[PDB]
Amino acid sequence: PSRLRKTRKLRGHVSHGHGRIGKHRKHPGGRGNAGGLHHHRINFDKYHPGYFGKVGMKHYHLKRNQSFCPTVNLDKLWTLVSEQTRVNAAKNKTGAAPIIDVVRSGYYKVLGKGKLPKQPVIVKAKFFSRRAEEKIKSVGGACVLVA
Amino acid sequence: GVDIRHNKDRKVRRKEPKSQDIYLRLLVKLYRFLARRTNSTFNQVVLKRLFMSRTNRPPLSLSRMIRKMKLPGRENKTAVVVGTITDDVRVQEVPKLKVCALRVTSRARSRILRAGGKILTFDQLALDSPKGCGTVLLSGPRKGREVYRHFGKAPGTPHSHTKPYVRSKGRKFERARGRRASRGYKN
Amino acid sequence: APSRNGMVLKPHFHKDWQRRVATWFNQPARKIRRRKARQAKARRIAPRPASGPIRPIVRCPTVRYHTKVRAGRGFSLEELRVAGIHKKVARTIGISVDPRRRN
Amino acid sequence: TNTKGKRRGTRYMFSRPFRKHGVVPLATYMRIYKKGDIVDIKGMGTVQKGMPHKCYHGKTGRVYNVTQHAVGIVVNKQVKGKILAKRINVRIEHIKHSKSRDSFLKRVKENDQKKKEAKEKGTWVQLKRQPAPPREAHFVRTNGKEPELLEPIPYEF
RNA sequence: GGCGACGUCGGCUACCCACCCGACCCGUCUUGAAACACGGACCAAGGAGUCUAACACGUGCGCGAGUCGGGGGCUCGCACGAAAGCCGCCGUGGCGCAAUGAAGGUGAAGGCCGGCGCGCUCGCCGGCCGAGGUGGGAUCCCGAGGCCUCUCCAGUCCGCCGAGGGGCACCACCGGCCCGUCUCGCCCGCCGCGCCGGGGAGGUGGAGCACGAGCGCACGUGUUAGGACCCGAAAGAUGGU
RNA sequence: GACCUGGGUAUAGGGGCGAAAGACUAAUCGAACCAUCUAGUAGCUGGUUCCCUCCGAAGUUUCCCUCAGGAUAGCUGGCG
RNA sequence: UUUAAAUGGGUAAGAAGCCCGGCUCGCUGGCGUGGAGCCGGGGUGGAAUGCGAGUGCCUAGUGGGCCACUUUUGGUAAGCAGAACUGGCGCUGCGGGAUGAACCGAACGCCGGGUUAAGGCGCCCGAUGCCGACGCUCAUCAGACCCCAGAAAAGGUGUU
RNA sequence: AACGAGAUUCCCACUGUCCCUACCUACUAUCCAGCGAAACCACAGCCAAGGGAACGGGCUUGGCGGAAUCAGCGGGGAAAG
RNA sequence: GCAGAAGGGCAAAAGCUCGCUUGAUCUUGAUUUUCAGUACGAAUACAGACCGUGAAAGCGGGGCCUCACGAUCCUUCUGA
RNA sequence: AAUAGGGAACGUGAGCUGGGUUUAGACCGUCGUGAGACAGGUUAGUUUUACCCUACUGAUGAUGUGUUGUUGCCAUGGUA
Ligand SMILES: O=C(c1ccc(-n2nnc3cccnc32)cc1)N(c1ncccc1Cl)[C@@H]1CCCNC1
Ligand SMILES: [Mg+2]
Ligand SMILES: [Mg+2]
Ligand SMILES: [Mg+2]
Ligand SMILES: [Mg+2]
Ligand SMILES: [Mg+2]
Repeated sequence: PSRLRKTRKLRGHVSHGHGRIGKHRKHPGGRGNAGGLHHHRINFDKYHPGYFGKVGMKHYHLKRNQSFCPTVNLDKLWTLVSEQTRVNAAKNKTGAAPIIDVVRSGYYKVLGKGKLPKQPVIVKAKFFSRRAEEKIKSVGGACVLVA
Repeated sequence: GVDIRHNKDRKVRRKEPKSQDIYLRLLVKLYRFLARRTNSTFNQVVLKRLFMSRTNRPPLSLSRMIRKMKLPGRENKTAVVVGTITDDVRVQEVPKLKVCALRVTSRARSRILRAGGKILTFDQLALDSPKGCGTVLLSGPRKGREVYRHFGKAPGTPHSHTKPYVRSKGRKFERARGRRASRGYKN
Repeated sequence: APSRNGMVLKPHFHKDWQRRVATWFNQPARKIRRRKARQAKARRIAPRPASGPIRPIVRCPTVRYHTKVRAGRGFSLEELRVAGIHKKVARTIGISVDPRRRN
Repeated sequence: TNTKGKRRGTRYMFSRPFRKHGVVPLATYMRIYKKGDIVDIKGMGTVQKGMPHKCYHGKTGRVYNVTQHAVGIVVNKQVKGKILAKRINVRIEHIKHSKSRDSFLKRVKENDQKKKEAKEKGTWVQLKRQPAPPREAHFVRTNGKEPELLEPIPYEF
């Protein structure tokens, strides 16, 4: 919207908002990232520490399918199921435990996080962290691995 | 002449809200009628939070609310929050707290009303309490955004903790000199 | 030219790109063109089915996707043999046949 | 240009002024500094091992760390655009106690027992100290004798 | 209270003139312009901070631990329809919800009580809970006491309320926890006893956790890359007369 | 006379040709002309079009093949 | 260099304190030690004077400066080259200095009244057109208001 | 030796190079008849001193000033290209 | 006299001789110095290891102190 | 008689002259491997416009005095 912007507001002022003295020309400090080593050093650093050099090993042709582990930590674990069951599987009779398999929801790994409630659970996942399964084997629940 | 000040004489705060929301303009006109007539402060704190921007009215989650109301002295009071209440899922059980806010979400107002709560907006609050007596006023974590963790001293000097802007968090992106002493120097 | 805190940038514009631009001012006009290429092909052939033949059941081949099931290309060539139908009447029955497939 | 060096403008200010050379007197080591004792810095020149910088010869700080032979002090070094709370590890010789807080610590302590002394006496004693008041109308005596006239002397070389 | 027409009364414009005082010619570089510094005879019209992408931040709107149909598909053969509407066993997918490590990989909860194995700085068990504490912290709650045509009989109230309690956001600190290395150390587990896994306590490195706040869209500002605010070379290169 | 002159033909741009001056090659030569790549790059000069209201500076630090420029801080404004 | 000024710089002038009482500790160790830590309890008026302060964000312009008293360095010296403190012009008119960037006043919406600042009061030119007061000085080159725009050594029975 | 629109010095003859200028003719210039451009141009045009970006035309203070003009003129316009 | 340029410092000593000797060793951080309040360099106090000396308290991680030196990429060697 | 010293954008180029300097040709000497350099030397080398205003020198003039003419006086300005 050309009304609201500045070049209507600054139409009549002779130097048009770029100084009488520097008088903005075309490219005074080199084009793009020019001089990251030499004269824009103080600006390339302090604001980008780490920018210059090798850091790691090469992995030629990495495939973005085998580092694929989407992760639920346990506080999102009861909301994969209908909440009509977690009240139903909490009726005082027995250890009526439902399965909660993350691998039909898009997750492969159960990471640890505190505050799981006090119902008995069985969880099918491909990967468990040792904080996570002791957060399940402390509520009277079990941890069934499958792939 | 008078002095040699550098001017802060023009205050810079909000006085009329920049949104053209005609429903918020019917809540400014209610409260700045009640701000200067209450001879108290709870309106004059609500009246300036209806001015504030979209960022400075952060989304207060449900579980911050039901934790700050379990303190000794907040047992049956009606919690007021300027901003939107979004529900959390990390908590399991929701009591029958009574709240009063703009724009509770669709899932939260199920979970409040099914457990027997009551939600309000700022027009059935005035009839209940012109003073706003017996409430707790809440606000969300206004420094919770990912913007505020870019902000610190400078992402280069000692004790930085500033999260410098890269286009992809990964290897060979800002990790070579400035981060480890074996290559170049360490901040 | 770099200033206070920001993003280092690599835009790929140093190559001359004002000749190889492809505006999509016809992406409606192709959708109304390839519905006519179906509607005058759905009635053109037959009460034979549109949307092609019967396609197989195929599981996706990576660690990322092997939990879900995809429509594939063709019956491998022993399903034609187990179900007992000749391999060159199968594509005029209306079943799609993929010759090089393993099972 | 001007040789940005440690120990530069210190021909006179890191040296014992006079007739005070030799080893240090041993009362400088038998001082007790605690976390919070306000101290100043006067660097000696016989103990080469910890003397702060010529910015700090004469600036008064406050202890935050004590070690087996040094004392961590936080001070305020004026930089160009602002000041900085800076922390310096100074040896034990290069400082001394600051007597700049004695005439607060004694005048609070005769404002404690002198508060409760006037509390059981029944008054409004006005313990707060006042600045030097203007001279109230005094009264002089010219006992017997009369004032001696004086007048400017003539010029001589 | 007073004075007065057929030519008079008021009033000025982008009007002329006379007078007094003031007044060097404008754009520009510059510490410095009226300059003996440069451009400018006059007049009309044209004539210069754009667009696309990317980002950052502020604001506005919708939804909100999610959000987004941008690409295809559906509707009759509709001008305005290259629109609009819908899809959801069209969510594939983007970005966010999970960080650290070179990499294999690993991946974020403590609290209170009681009972104990030399309670031995090590440690073992059940229970209740559940995001730890310190100091500030708007607001809200209790509030001794006071305040009305006569003193004793009571009601919703109001206003001033000393002190005290709970404490949002945040700010500083102390603790905790996750990952990378380092010092010290003893224990356990068995798809099978090994140059095997798991753990501990201290000290550091991390763009982390400590009840999540993001995505989409629009607008402004700024920076970059594109002819990039308009105008400007000596050149260079291919292909020809 | 190592003379002057008409027409025909030959030699073409890093090349022709020169009794030698870097002369001559269509008024163009210490590298011709025409067209495109190309609106080539410019830390450099020239310009940069409406009004009011509010605030209103800087020529210094550190570093750079930096000294006619840029980065960083300083100083300014807008938003809260 | 014994001494050692003026100006200058640092700190301090309370509850974030002070006192008493009690528990941790792997540190320290004759010693219920020392020192930190924490918990509870006690008392707000602690130099003057002035004022509302704190904190976050994004970022334009600038990176060629000069002048003045004062203190200084090179230089014979400069409207010269280089500094320190602070003010000023640049960005700023107006009154005065005849005229001027920078001096002396003084800072600006548009106006009507009154008064002063620095300065001036023969006439240009507003104001001494006062019976202004006291002394000096005569030039055949008189003298005549900071910066400031013409001067010395030396000399005179020119005159006090 | 010869030769040279080659360069330098002297001598003889000669002469307006000069002492020292003067006169005469032709074609202009000049004026009329007819036809009639460009260069250039902020505004324009008298001077002295002062200050000023240190050498003005325009400001200050002075000196002063008459229409419109022709033939010349080369001091100035720090002229014009 | 303290190796060398000066300034400061030093007397049962920081000097001069003697006797042992490897702390000129491994390791993680904090801070100071020019600073933009980056980096190299230098320096300061510490902490964990192993040692030296001394009878001992101690002192000692180079020179009595203020200078004696150098990134990314690349090469080389060593370490579990 | 005297052959005093000076200034006026180092008076004076739309007044002239080009001798030197100061372009391009060329020769020698010294320096340089070389291209070339040389307040060392020599020779050869295009000098543009006034018609604008002003200044000035001349020439008609102009106002004011009724038109007009003759004879005159002189404020001033030049100077031998
Ligand atoms: O004709 C000219 C002539 C003279 C002046 C200009 N100028 N100068 N500035 C000028 C600006 C605009 C127009 N012309 C201009 C042009 C040419 N000649 C000439 N004279 C001397 C040197 C050079 C030359 Cl070419 C010839 C040569 C032989 C003798 N006969 C005359
Ligand atoms: Mg700008
Ligand atoms: Mg500029
Ligand atoms: Mg001008
Ligand atoms: Mg070419
Ligand atoms: Mg006469």
